[PDB]
Formats: sequence, structure tokens, C-alpha cells
Amino acid sequence: IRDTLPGLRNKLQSQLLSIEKEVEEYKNFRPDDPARKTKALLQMVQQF
Amino acid sequence: IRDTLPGLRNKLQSQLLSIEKEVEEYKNFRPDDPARKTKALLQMVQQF
Repeated sequence: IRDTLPGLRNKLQSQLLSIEKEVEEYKNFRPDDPARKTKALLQMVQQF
Repeated sequence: IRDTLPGLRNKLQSQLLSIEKEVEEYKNFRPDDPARKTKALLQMVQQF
């Protein structure tokens, strides 16, 4: 199986990269959190 | 005295028109400004 792992380890390391950004918001989410709620509202309004 | 009044009235109406727009965002002001602070922060960030 090896002799391909460095190709495959990178092949799914990039996959982990493509989601690590949103995983930051998702690790510590608690309902009713005013800080996250208002920050999301502000960025949504700005992009709108 | 009564001849001059129309000019004063229209000029002061124009001046109140000038100031009312600034009063629009200044209808209310409470200590510690719970939401005005966030709104002004967003305005400054967008301006920057």
C-alpha cells in the first residue's frame, strides 16, 4: 500500500485544508451565543 | 415686522431641513450605547 501514501496523504491533506477554515467556526458552537450571532449578522449584511 | 416673517420662516425651515437628517440617526442616545456602538463600528469598518 505504501509508495503511494505520500501522494495519498497529500491528496487528503488538501481535503482537510479545504474544510479546516469552516471547522474553526464549527468546533465551538453553542446556541444563543451573542458574539457569533452578531458577528455572522454583520458579515452577512456587509457581503449583501 | 410681519413683512419679514415669511423670509425667516422659510430660511429656518431650510436650516431645520439641514439638521433633521443628522437628527435622524440621533433620535435616541442611551448610556453605553448597546447597539449604536456595533452599528457605528460597522460603518467605520465599511468606510475603511
